[PDB]
Amino acid sequence: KVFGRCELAAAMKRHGLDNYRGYSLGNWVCAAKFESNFNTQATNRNTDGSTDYGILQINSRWWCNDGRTPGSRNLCNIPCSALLSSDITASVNCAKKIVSDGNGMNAWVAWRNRCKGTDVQAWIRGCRL
Ligand SMILES: [Cl-]
Repeated sequence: KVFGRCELAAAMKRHGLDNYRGYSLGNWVCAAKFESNFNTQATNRNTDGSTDYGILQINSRWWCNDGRTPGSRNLCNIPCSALLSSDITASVNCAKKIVSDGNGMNAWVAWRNRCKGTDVQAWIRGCRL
């Protein structure tokens, strides 16, 4: 599923991401835009052999099991394919664990490079929330 901007904002808000660990909703929407272009089916392979999955590009090196990343952990205790669902529940629940781990949203390279320090409120502007 390819979400609309406001559609995703509302789904994320419903799932408790607004101001989660101090990160306003606009941060999460911005991250999803540049990580996956709002596409729940996005996948990308990394140099080390791990793969990033879903709307928030969660990495199989640490967070999910895809059966092909030897010596990796599965800290979210889920198969990576669960992160590709049209239902964003699994992605959100895992993102909450990631953002709580000490490094905040800096875990997401696109957030650090393209959202951090910008006017992220612009990403939820006009939305019915
Ligand atoms: Cl933080």
